[PDB]
Amino acid sequence: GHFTEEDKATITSLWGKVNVEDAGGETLGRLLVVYPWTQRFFDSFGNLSSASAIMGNPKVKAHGKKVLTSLGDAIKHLDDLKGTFAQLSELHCDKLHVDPENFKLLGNVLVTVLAIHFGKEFTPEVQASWQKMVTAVASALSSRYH
Amino acid sequence: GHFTEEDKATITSLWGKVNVEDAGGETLGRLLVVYPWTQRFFDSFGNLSSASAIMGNPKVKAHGKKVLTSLGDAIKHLDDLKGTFAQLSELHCDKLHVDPENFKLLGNVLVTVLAIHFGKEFTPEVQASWQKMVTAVASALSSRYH
Amino acid sequence: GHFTEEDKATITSLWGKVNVEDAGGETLGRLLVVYPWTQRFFDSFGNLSSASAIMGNPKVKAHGKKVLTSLGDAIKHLDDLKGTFAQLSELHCDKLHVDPENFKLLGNVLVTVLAIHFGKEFTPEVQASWQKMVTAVASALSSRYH
Amino acid sequence: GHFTEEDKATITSLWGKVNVEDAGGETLGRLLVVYPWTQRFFDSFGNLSSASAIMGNPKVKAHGKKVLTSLGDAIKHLDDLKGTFAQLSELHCDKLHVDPENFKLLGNVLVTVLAIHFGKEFTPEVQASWQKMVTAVASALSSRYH
Ligand code: HEM
Ligand code: HEM
Ligand code: HEM
Ligand code: HEM
Repeated sequence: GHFTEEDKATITSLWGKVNVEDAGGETLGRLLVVYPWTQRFFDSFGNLSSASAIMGNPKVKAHGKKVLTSLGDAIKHLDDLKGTFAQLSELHCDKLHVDPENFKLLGNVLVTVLAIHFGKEFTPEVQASWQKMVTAVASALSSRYH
Repeated sequence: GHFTEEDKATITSLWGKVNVEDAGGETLGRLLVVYPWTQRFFDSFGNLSSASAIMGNPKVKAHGKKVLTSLGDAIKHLDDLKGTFAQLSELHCDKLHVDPENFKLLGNVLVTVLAIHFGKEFTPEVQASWQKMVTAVASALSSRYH
Repeated sequence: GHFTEEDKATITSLWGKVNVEDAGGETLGRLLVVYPWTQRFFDSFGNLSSASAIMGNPKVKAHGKKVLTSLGDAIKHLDDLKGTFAQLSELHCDKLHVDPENFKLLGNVLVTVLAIHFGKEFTPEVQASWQKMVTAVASALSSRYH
Repeated sequence: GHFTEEDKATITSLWGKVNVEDAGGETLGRLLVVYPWTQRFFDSFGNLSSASAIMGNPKVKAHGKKVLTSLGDAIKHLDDLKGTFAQLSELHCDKLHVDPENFKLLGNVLVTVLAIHFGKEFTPEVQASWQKMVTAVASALSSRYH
């Protein structure tokens, strides 16, 4: 994989306008709603029986913040996401046995959330940069399976 | 598959507020930009070597209009997408040999387009209804292969 | 989708020569070995931390037998897999929350198992018929999600 | 990604028993038969209108030999497939616009061909090594898209 300098600039610049305290819960909650089978990885998170329960669940919001904060840190290591995600790959793959295909689904949900928060600013070219970003994150997190 | 009455209400309701003519060109254009290999099916449209050339291209816009018009008409037949798309499944599969994965990618870009236009109105539930929709469209379009 | 008379003849004909009891344990066992994350749905079967422990495990063998038996019975209803698998789609989707991608992975392993057992008899055409079959099984099993 | 030494030994040892002059055409022909839309990338190859035409087509056989000879060379660089496939990624991605998902399908077809040629020798553990191998090859060939 390879990020162009324009990919870097776009990822870094859009991410600087993202409010992680909102986006985190919105992204994980949306994943749990839209692709419900992913809820089986979060039985300890309490009520996930309805969309309103999921989007208002305080554990979902707290954990989505963690997710996006790790992504925010990863954006400072665009040219070595594999090394940067190595310990999270061991966690998700050797420990939790998360299906690699779900890392792609979360990427799709993040892209949706960015489209919602930025509207027209999320141009085709910007979406392409971020589609490359979430695909590279999925590849880096599933590395222990590969 | 099966659409719920709530899925139908959401799909019909949001689609009535879509500008098919612009949304179609935006959806096809984004597909070509975000998943570049799809450009190989549209060599006759012209130079598609950049986002600006793709999004400014009149044939992309005119064809996107056809695509979303057809999708719109399918929304009158949500319990029978397979039958309603039978002729277009023969065209895409037996004559154009479009990879079935590409029907899913176009569906994913439409969902991004709807998220951009509708913003916070595209709640997790609404996205779930549309994810189901674009999944069912891709199944109906690839029926000839299955 | 649609099975051809040649698809039906091939599927029924080869399946009559399958040893469901051994093939089922081999198919489930391989799924668990080749796509390790699937082990998380079968924690109650015991230690699945190696291929030898998985392939020697009596519960894997006994459950694989159920899976292929059910598949075998579905082969009596090739024009109506959705209806024939309705109850198992509710079980897998609404209760067990099995990711839809996993139904496709089990289908891919069954095709490998059939290739191992039948060798040159599993010609490209025969594989095509079975690929269609295991694709249609996965669609019917994930119907509750779509 | 990471190959274990056991993965290396298995990949190298099985590959040494493979007859590329047969396997090459059998693998590409099978891909063209089982996933027919891939035939659109080979219009110059002549008759691909039937399974017998495809499996007997001399261009398909000649090109499948090239494919597996490149893979055979790649097996001598297991720990750097990305660098080893860089020029083929530029060819397949920037030039030919092959869908990354097809590189996974060819991997699935190769695994089928190995299962056919080796039968029981293709144990679950050996399949797992080779599933990792064809997945890493798909990732290395699609690198220019990523
Ligand atoms: C692909 C983007 C993802 C990233 C950046 C990410 C990041 C993280 C991080 C930072 C943690 C916390 C580690 C710690 O605090 O030490 C974590 C925990 C976890 N992740 Fe992810 N994750 C991702 C996707 C997923 C997906 C797709 C799933 C499954 C649906 C998943 C399931 C979990 C689970 C079950 C935990 C542990 C939760 C608990 O504490 O019970 N993650 N993830
Ligand atoms: C939402 C799913 C899609 C729908 C509803 C759709 C619909 C249509 C329609 C109505 C036509 C026009 C046929 C006529 O003019 O008579 C068409 C043509 C075509 N479609 Fe699609 N399509 C879809 C997805 C795709 C995908 C994913 C691809 C490939 C990436 C594709 C490639 C093509 C090509 C190559 C043509 C012929 C264009 C030409 O000749 O200029 N379509 N499609
Ligand atoms: C060829 C597709 C499949 C078929 C025909 C199938 C069939 C079945 C059947 C007949 C049962 C038994 C229900 C009963 O005992 O009443 C079952 C249980 C189950 N299936 Fe599947 N299954 C398939 C794919 C999967 C996949 C892909 C997974 C997850 C990777 C899965 C996970 C499970 C689990 C967790 C159970 C419950 C086992 C327990 O309680 O011990 N199945 N399946
Ligand atoms: C993933 C495993 C693959 C490998 C190892 C591979 C390898 C190669 C190699 C070595 C060449 C010849 C380059 C030369 O001689 O200089 C080539 C050509 C090509 N490949 Fe692949 N390939 C792979 C998959 C694919 C797939 C999935 C497709 C599309 C269905 C594809 C389509 C082609 C085409 C169209 C050509 C040019 C053929 C001609 O000369 O017209 N390849 N590939």
